[PDB]
Amino acid sequence: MNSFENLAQDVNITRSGKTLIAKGTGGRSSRTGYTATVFGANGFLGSYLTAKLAKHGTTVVVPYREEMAKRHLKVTGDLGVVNFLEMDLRNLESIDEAVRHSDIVVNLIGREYETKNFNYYDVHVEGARRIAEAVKKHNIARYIHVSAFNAEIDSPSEFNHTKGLGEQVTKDIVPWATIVRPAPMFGREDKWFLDRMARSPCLVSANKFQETSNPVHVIDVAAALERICFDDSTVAQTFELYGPQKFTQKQIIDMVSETLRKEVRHIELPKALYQAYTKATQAIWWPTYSPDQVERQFLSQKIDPSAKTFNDLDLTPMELPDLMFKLIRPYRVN
Amino acid sequence: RAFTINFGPQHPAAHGVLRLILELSGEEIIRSDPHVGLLHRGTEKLIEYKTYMQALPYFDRLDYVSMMTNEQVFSLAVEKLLNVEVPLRGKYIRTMFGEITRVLNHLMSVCSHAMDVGALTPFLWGFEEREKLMEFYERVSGARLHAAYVRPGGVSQDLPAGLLDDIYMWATQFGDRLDEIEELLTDNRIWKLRTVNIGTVTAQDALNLGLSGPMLRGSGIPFDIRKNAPY
Amino acid sequence: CLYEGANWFEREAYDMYGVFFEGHPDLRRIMTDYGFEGHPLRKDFPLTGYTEVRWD
Amino acid sequence: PRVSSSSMPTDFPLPSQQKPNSAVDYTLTTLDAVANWARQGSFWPVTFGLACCAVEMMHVSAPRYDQDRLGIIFRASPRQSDIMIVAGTLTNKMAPVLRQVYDQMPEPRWVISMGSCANGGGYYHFSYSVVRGCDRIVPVDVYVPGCPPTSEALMYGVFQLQRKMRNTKITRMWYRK
Amino acid sequence: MIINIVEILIFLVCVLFSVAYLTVAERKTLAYMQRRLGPNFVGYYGLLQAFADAVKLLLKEIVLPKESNYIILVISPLITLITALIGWVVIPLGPGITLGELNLGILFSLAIGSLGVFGSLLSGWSSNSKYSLLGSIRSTAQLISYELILTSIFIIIIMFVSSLNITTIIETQRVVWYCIPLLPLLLIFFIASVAETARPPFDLTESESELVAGYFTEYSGSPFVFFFLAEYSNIILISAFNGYLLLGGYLSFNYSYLFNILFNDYSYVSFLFEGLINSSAYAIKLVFLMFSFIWVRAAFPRFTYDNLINFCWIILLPLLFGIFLIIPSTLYIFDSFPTL
Amino acid sequence: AIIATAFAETVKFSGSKQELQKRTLALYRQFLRGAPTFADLYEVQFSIPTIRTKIRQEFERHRFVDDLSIQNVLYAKGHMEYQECINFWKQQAQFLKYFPEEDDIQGRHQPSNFVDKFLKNRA
Amino acid sequence: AEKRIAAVLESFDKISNPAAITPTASFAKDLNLDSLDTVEVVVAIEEEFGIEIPDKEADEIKSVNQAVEYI
Amino acid sequence: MNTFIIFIILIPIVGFALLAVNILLAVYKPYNEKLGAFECGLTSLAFNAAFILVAILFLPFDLEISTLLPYVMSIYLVSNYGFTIVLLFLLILIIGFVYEINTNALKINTDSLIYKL
Amino acid sequence: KGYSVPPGETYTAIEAPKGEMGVYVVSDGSERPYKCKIRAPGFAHLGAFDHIARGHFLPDAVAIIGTMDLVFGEVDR
Ligand SMILES: NC(=O)C1=CN([C@@H]2O[C@H](COP(=O)(O)OP(=O)(O)OC[C@H]3O[C@@H](n4cnc5c(N)ncnc54)[C@H](OP(=O)(O)O)[C@@H]3O)[C@@H](O)[C@H]2O)C=CC1
Ligand code: SF4
Repeated sequence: MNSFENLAQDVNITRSGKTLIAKGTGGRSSRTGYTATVFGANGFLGSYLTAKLAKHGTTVVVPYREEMAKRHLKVTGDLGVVNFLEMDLRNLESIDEAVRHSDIVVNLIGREYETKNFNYYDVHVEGARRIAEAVKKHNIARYIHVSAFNAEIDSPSEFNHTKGLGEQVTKDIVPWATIVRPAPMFGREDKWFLDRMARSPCLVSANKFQETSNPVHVIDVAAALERICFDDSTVAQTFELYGPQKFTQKQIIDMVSETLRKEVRHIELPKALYQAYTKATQAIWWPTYSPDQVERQFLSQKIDPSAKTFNDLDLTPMELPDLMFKLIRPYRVN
Repeated sequence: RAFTINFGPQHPAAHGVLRLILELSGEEIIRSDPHVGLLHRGTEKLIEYKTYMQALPYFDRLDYVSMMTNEQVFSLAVEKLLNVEVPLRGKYIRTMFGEITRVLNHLMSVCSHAMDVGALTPFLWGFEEREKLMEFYERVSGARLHAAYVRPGGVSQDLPAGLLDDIYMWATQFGDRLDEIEELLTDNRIWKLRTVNIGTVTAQDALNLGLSGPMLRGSGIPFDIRKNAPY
Repeated sequence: CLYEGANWFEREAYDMYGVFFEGHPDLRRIMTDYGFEGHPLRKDFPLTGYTEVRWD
Repeated sequence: PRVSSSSMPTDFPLPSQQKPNSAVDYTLTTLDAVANWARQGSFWPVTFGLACCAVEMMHVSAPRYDQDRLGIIFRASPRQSDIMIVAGTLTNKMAPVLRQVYDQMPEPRWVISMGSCANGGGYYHFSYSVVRGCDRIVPVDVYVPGCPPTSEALMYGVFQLQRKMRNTKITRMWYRK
Repeated sequence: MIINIVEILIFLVCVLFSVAYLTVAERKTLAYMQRRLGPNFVGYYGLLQAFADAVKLLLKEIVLPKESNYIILVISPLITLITALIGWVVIPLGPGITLGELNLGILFSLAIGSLGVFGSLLSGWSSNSKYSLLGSIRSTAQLISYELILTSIFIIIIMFVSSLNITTIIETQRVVWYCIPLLPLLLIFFIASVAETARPPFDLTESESELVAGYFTEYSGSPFVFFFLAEYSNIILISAFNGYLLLGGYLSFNYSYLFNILFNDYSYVSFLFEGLINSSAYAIKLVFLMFSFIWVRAAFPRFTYDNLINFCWIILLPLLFGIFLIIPSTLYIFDSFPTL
Repeated sequence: AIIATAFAETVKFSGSKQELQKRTLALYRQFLRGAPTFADLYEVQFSIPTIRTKIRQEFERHRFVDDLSIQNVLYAKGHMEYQECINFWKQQAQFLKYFPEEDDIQGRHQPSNFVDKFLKNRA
Repeated sequence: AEKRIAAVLESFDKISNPAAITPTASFAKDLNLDSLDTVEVVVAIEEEFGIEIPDKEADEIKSVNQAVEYI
Repeated sequence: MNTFIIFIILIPIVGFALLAVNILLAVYKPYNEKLGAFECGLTSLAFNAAFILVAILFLPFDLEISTLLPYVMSIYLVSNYGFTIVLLFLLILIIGFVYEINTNALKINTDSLIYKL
Repeated sequence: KGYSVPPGETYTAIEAPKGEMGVYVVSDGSERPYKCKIRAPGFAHLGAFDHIARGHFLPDAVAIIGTMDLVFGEVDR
């Protein structure tokens, strides 16, 4: 028989006074009784989180923008488990409709470049402010807000600056929100990581590939997020999810080359030249390496001294060297 | 050293569910290992949980181009156990519709065969005749394919009022519709190149292997249940 | 050894019920899934089986 | 750094209620109209026929309905196909193969579930070797009910899929980003 | 320069659109031979069907399988399309009316044709799908074998003309079309042009029933467009070879009397009217040939590999060597060796 | 005729236990030998030593079965499984059924004493 | 060459005396290796050297000395 | 710069342009399951001599056929002399073709049942 | 409830278009069959495939499958 591995017990009481009674063994046809809104669910991390949530039949409300990008999420839940809502950050009523009936709200909305319609501020601070206002107005029981590692207000990088401002506005609006800061996430079809290293024509660094961070598996971040969702003791805490051991970008590229049986091309360029190049390529309509990404290419991971980690969730991150072969298998050629 | 290929499941000749693992020494088949069960549904397990009346539609969906002959085999079994007799008109209707069903099944088999070898046109010509007969199915039973019309004891409903005339009207021209397919196929030397002395089976091995029908009558043995065990 | 045609029927009988046929050259499952546990046509096997599949 | 305030609106219409009021909006509407017109006009399925539903799927192509007159060519390879039609009982033995053929279709791709057996497991819903609906395995866009759906019902389901294509925003969606 | 550009654009547009509409014509003709309608819905009377398929395929993602040489997989269709289209540079629509007026026009046709087996030979190596490999080897064999028959009929015709200029070969046929004295040779050129193009009944190369799809199993998007375009362009081009070798090219009838009635001096009107007559004759011959390709596709089942190889190398090739012996013998008997 | 397939062994019930243990050890050796072939065929994330460990556990599970007929049946089924694996008849999905432990942690709460089982209504 | 045998056999559980591997040491008598353990060490050996060993003589190997006389 | 060379240059440019349009407009989302080779939906070499032999004998026969190009371009100038020479050439090649036919080069249980009473 | 069939058993075969089709139904006196096995002619034919098709070419295997006239609802039930 299956089992509700995410739940501690059978009867649950939300902070809002809702009585939730799980029905069933814990499989597809079962229901945990919880309802969750996952902002940015069709992305890289949102997909895993939604799969884990709907695996046990907690109702998942998925706010989406493009109809065709969200279709794979319906497979993850029984009939009526995964519900889709049309949403836009400039339509307040839409956000209200998305969060209105939930016991859990997590937002993963973040963009690694700027667009003609959303600059870093518009997507990280005002977007988070609107979501957090909807949460506070509807008194949602649990609000989880995901930011990025190295999120600091006065950062050189506009990404980290806007991320720190988003954290501050979230804490100001909803005092009981949980803030998570994951390290660079890898995994299947990741973004600006392993898959880029595996099929790029050439990786061009402005800082000799010297930067250090503790990469963390995306599955592990999603599992930690689920655990944070279902335990009420993580309210108003800050979490720094990061991998076991510290790597240098060059080390990861060397590991990828050894596992790929093929040499990855690295070219080192002056910072000004690569800025100008990235700023130029920002003119095409498909996502491309940001100017602020290369600015961040001079920041190494900084871990908060006083922050809850994977250990407080009774979790053990997997090792990046172990997954390598599993994570990049289709490019070995051999 | 044999070379192993997975013929099917996604292959038009395979009919979608025939994973036919072949081992080739160059061009020639050395051993063949058909794998089935891609369409195992558990019909026989499920029938035990069904009344006889409720279990009848399981047979429409066994050979899903010969529905009424399937209903007829199950009906004959259950009536033989029940020791009851179908009225005369019911018997005649079951014979007529058994042969309409035979015509439909042979249209599907011959035209699908010719499409497999490469002759694409008889497919379409014979599919128009199939459409005409499925009109008769739909008129007597209400469904084009899975009629559930032939039931232990007889047939579910009597014929509609204008059906015999329409069947006769179709019968006046089916002869020509056959002659045209035969014009394309019977004497074509490419057809005979693809079919003569291919898949030869001896009489004795036909009996030994459990083959029946055309697969047995082709080898020279005149055995036909319609003539031998007149039902 | 006597009737060639009995090969497949005996593989089906084994698969459905578990009956072994001594001297069968190649006796293996013919219908059930690969790695299926249980012989479905046994009166003690439940209608719906013990397991189901989905995409994870 | 520098940008410290926002001016994003508060009642921007959702895509489903958005109307094309500007020159660039009309341009993008025209480009989307062309692309969607091509997608409906060249409707290529992968045939993946499993059981009694495949017969009504053939009768769609028979002279009387002539799917080809609408631009439907059944193509054997999944590489050259837009649409997968799941026409038949999906068994547990066949589920990995179906998911594999779905994965090998290039984008954009749609799936139509034809027949009771593929919709919900149908007449074998309580069997020990039957998947209770193909949407356990692949995402599905249109469910065609029937056992078997007549050829006209399958064509109606095709028209529904084309209607969904016709209302799809491609470049207009990018403009909203 | 400007005139050269306008001529090339006119010719290129006509050829590309004729290929595009040949696909629609095939679907419609097969449809009516199968008592059905074929495309009549995308565009008025289904006239935009081919462009609909085109646009769709140009918007389709390109899939490069894991074990594949992606460069070869993308470039092989491209080279086969290029050669298939380059073959058109020598085809005349009137006396001297062509993009390339080469004195070695025939040799150019044969050479660019011989560059046509490389798509089949390369795709199997590029795809790496096993079905593609079997199809590729069998196709390469079949195509070269029937290229022999085509080259041999070319030689037999040049026995009558003693020139490698295509216009001259056409002009010599005002006396009589060469398909009259050499009717059996015309039958063989059709049977071989069908085989060299890989059309049914001889579609063993990419036959869906023996091998799913064919060498193209792995080709999505524009590469599939290229194989498709090259195949139909080659159909039309080999119908063109047939036309000017055997059907008298752009010759229809002696319209000297008619022109002397209509006109009284040379004018752009009369030059245009003559151009239209010649081009109409040549295009109606092309249309009958394309219709015959579609007709044969409708009527016959496929061959097997052994069958077609046996055909080409045991039934056709002996007859062609026999004709090699009997044509110059007849020229010698009647003292009619053609002058240069 | 219909000839046997690759790695097919005719069904024979051993009349003596010792003659059965000979075949049993042969089968175990075949499984150990095939482990790398299984690792290539089914694109497994885990290592060949883990395949061999799993095989040893499977053979261990019936180490104390006494009645001869049951041993005969278990051996026949084990051989059928070996033939299924080595011929790539099985797919990755069914093959990984054998390997439930190498999947990741399913969740935070796998109850062990009566109070945690009771809280989840599984006591 | 026999030292490679000793290296392969040494790296196996259920034995607490690595030095007990004398050139004529029997597995079931000294090492206390099981029947399944014996098959495991035999396959480890034949894999290390890459040679395939038929069924019979593979069964008739019971000791290190037999491994080296057949190696 | 006549029409010939411009057309020859123009064709590959059109091919490359169609390819570039496809690359620019189509999405591109590779993943391991999609990248697998298609063989009827699921993952998974001796040949016959006639395969070798068709290809290999193509080359001599092609050379024979293309050796007649100089003849047909000079038939009148060589008169009844060259005529006879090319007959002899053709017959000599026809002999090799006969050898090929008779050796069957390109081509790829009937015992009684006797009882010892 | 359904009608009750007298207990017994029968094998009844007809000349189905594909050959001999038969059913072996076991009745226990109740309203639900105790056992129903369907003898599908396609099952025996596909069984004989490996004997028939040995020594032929792959296109001949396609033609053979065609002449066996298999549906595969019959083959696996
Ligand atoms: N991946 C990494 O290495 C790290 C990521 N993070 C954070 O993780 C979160 C997600 O990671 P990932 O999933 O990889 O990011 P993705 O880009 O994969 O998904 C991000 C989501 O943001 C949504 N989104 C972005 N901008 C908007 C907007 N203006 N309006 C509505 N929706 C929007 C996207 O929806 P659409 O698809 O509709 O654009 C997408 O679903 C982000 O917050 C990111 O900052 C932090 C540290 C490391
Ligand atoms: S839904 Fe009905 S008609 Fe369709 S395949 Fe299933 S049983 Fe047959």
